[PDB]
Amino acid sequence: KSKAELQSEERKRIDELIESGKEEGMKIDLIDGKGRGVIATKQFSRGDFVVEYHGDLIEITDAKKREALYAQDPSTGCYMYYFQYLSKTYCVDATRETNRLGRLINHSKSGNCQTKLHDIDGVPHLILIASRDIAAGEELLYDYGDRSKASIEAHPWLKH
Amino acid sequence: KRHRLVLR
Ligand SMILES: C[S@@+](CC[C@H](N)C(=O)[O-])C[C@H]1O[C@@H](n2cnc3c(N)ncnc32)[C@H](O)[C@@H]1O
Repeated sequence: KSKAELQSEERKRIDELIESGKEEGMKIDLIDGKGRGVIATKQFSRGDFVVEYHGDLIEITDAKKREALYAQDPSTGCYMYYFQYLSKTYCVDATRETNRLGRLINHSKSGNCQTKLHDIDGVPHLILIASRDIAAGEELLYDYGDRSKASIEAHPWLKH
Repeated sequence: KRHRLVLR
């Protein structure tokens, strides 16, 4: 097949995984010191689609308004994932408790998933791809990417 | 104090 045929077929497979919301090969588990996390129940290969980071897609101005509201309740956690798409900044706000698993994945600077932007007809989606082979039973982890001194002081696990 | 997640 031509490189272009391979790319089109591959894109269609990812679009179908995003559209269907199929979240196979994973389960919630309690992780020591981290609250809930997600563990692989099957073997993943490097480059395999893992899961969407799914929540409410909003623009940066609306995200800042929601941060002010969430800050009124210290019992509410941190699920806002900021990113650039073309010339604007957006946020996937996954604060609301749903059945989706991407929002339950914990942080590591030396994890096994990499976040990628995948657009479908001009709508951005944040997806997690395996950055290496993942053994069944491993906790899924990615780098949250927050290097702020204030964040690290309040959440020391961001250092590793 | 809240942290964020950022796609760098
Ligand atoms: C997006 S949520 C991930 C799911 C979360 N553990 C839960 O039970 O809802 C982010 C929160 O998970 C916890 N967390 C993530 N990675 C961690 C880590 N490496 N060590 C400790 N806590 C972590 C912190 O409470 C963080 O604010």
